[PDB]
Amino acid sequence: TVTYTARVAKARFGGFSKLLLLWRGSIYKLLWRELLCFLGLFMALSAAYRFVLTEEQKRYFEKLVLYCDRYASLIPVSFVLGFYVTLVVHRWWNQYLSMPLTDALMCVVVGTVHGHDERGRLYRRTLMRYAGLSGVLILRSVSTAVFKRFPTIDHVVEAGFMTREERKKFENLNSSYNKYWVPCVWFCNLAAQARREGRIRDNGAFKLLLEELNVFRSKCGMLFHYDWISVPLVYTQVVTIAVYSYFLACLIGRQFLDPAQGYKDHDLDLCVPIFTLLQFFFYAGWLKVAEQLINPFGEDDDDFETNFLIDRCFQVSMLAVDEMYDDLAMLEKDLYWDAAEARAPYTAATAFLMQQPSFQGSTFDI
Amino acid sequence: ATSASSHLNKGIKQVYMALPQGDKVQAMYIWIDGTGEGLRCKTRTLDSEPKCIEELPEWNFDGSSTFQSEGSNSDMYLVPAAMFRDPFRKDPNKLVFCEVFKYNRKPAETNLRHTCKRIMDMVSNQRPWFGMEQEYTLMGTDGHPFGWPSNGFPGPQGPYYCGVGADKAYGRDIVEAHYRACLYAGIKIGGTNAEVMPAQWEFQIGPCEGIDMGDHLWVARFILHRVCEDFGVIATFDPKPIPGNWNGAGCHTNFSTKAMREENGLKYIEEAIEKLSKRHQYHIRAYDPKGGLDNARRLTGFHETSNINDFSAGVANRGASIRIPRTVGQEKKGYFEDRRPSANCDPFAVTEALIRTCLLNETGDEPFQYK
Ligand SMILES: [Ca+2]
Ligand SMILES: [Cl-]
Ligand SMILES: [Mn+2]
Ligand SMILES: [Mn+2]
Repeated sequence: TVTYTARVAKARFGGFSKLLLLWRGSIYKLLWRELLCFLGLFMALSAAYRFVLTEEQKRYFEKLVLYCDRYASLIPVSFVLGFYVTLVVHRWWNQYLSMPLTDALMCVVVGTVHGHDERGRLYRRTLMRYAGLSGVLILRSVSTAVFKRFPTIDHVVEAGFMTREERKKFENLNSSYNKYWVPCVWFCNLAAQARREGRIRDNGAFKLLLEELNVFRSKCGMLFHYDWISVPLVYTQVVTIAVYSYFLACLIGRQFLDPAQGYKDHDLDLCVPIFTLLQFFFYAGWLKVAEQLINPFGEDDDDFETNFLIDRCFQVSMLAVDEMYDDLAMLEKDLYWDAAEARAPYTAATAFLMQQPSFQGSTFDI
Repeated sequence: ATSASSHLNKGIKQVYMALPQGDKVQAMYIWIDGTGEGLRCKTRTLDSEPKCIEELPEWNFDGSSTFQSEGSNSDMYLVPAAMFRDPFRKDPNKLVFCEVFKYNRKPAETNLRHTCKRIMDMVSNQRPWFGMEQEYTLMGTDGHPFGWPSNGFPGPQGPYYCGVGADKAYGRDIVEAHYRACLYAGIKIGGTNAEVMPAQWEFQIGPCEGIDMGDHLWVARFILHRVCEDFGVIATFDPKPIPGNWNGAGCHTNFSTKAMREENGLKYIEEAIEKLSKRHQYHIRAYDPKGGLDNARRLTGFHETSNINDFSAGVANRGASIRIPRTVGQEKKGYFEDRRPSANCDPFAVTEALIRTCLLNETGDEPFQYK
């Protein structure tokens, strides 16, 4: 992922303009090869027209240039691009929201699975490790970077996510389908065992744990669904054909004709179609947005950082359920115990922007 | 006949025990008194649930009231050694088993854990495992066994061992309550049975590693006394509560090391036993709180016991001083059972003697200093 929200915190004079100077995850890094290809074909065709072609053939070539320029439609391709890219962006954001995150699970576990002893600590750590393991399994199924990090289940075992005995139980299961759901079933069994053993004190807490487990598992299933069910291939081919047809039309129809013929709208030759190159940037980059977001778990610069999320979730969940279990500072009175109003101070840098009348409603200025 | 306290309405107490106690936590400090066989306890309030034994403060008591000191400097100190969940008060309340120290911070005379822990740390790599079969007899407040006819005897022994029915098992309610109370507390209780003597019972503690054997058995004894106090009966660990053709109570100790548990560990079992063969008198003195006089009434060689004056070992020998189980002989590995220790033995003394003789190759009539 390429984060630039710090740069665009305000609508400045040169806000979006300086974003064109970035390289990592930029339009240039995605297009420059197609840009050089389009420029190469355009320059080769222009050179052939200027030198190689006969005078007789040049009249036919320029008539074909006029014909190809008449059918260069830039408006209709904008519709198919807008709709297709909007669908791809919707899928991309929903895919990000489906990342297996264990924050809800860690909060429930640390608040419901009890015991300062070795067994309670084993319960909490193993409950969160099961969710981490199912996250790792689904992500290595869907993400190329995680797969290269965990090429085999042996890599998962050496990483500490799954144990030797859990590995034997995992491989002995007779199923031809992806087994990312297995640690979730293990989580359900372990939660039921903890409730039976009294580690979970109340019936509500067990229900809350299974509700939060099914939310986590549904996110894993949703990542599998997005991975399996692509954007329909026919629609992707339609947008690609529209864009490539328009650019093939622009390659010939926008060729610089000899001004000596005096054809209208073609009485100039700048030997570089800079406005056609700007249109190429526009439409080719608009397609490149979808081409980068269509599978957001690849190795694009703007693709999701799945390995970082795995590491963060594992470390934070272990910290929260093990070192932070029932480890609280003693209850004491805050700065505003005796104060009628509870208001924090402002720094010298924020006071002169703040201290303004508080909004009470639209109807109170009558 | 049960005690006057047992006749107080238990319903009432429960009603008070059902009150939510709030943020304060009760800790019951348990220690061994000056007889080396009696347990004492008292309770303090803590601000919060202790996460480990390290968070428990040291405490103190008057040693002149526990047969443990005399004169001016009778204040003794309690140092927490092992923590357990309180089965009488429930979570988050704790049972705190403590070592006893004199006013000058020297170990108390009945503090055998202090030396026992040092010996266990010396052989930690060999990982010694222990198990103890604690036999006990339930008694009425009149000093007669629980359930026996008034000033009389039940039928002869034969049907009571592992018996079921109103005429076979006496005071099983206490046994069930104790078993559960120990499981809740985190005591390593391995099982129970009705013994050959009616109103006599047994619970197994183990396997426990090193110093954990003494902590688990002593706290298991405390819970039994406290559970029996609720029912208004007495648990006695007297090695021979009733004279005649009525079984004694022993504390059979199972011992194994990492070498003995491994394949072909029988050779190490036999080496340990032949070392024990040469120190029978040293172990008899250690296996009894008063030097072996109590166990003289039990070790008569008649009622599935051995002779106190003679040492013997064998495979599947119930009458021997040391027994190698038949399965251990067949599998050529496992443990051996020391059947000598009395029911009122100190487990710290018993475990320390086994390690000194079998693992540290100690000889003579006195324990080695610093080794
Ligand atoms: Ca991508
Ligand atoms: Cl008390
Ligand atoms: Mn027995
Ligand atoms: Mn036995």
